[PDB]
Amino acid sequence: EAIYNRMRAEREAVARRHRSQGQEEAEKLRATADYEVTRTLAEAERQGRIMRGEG
Amino acid sequence: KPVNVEAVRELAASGVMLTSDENVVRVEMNVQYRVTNPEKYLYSVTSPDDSLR
Repeated sequence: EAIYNRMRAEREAVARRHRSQGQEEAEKLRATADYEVTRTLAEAERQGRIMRGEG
Repeated sequence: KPVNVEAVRELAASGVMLTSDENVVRVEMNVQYRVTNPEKYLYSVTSPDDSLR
């Protein structure tokens, strides 16, 4: 039983590593997407401010 | 005493085994053998098939 548990745990370690790598990559992609969204919104707001200033 | 020289005989050996790196594997094996010189097969070992298994 101890040997079976050891083998099962050492396989679950690899499974956990794969899942964690996937989740970390997903989080990085989400972060950069949010940064791009904020950049576009800020640029549009700046143009709007310039236009209101002209008015 | 007749001995079935020409026929091919089959044997199955299976068991849970321990590997080198402290691991456990379920392993099976098949072995196919013939019998020659039947005097040796008959007057050497009791139940030669079990001994071979």
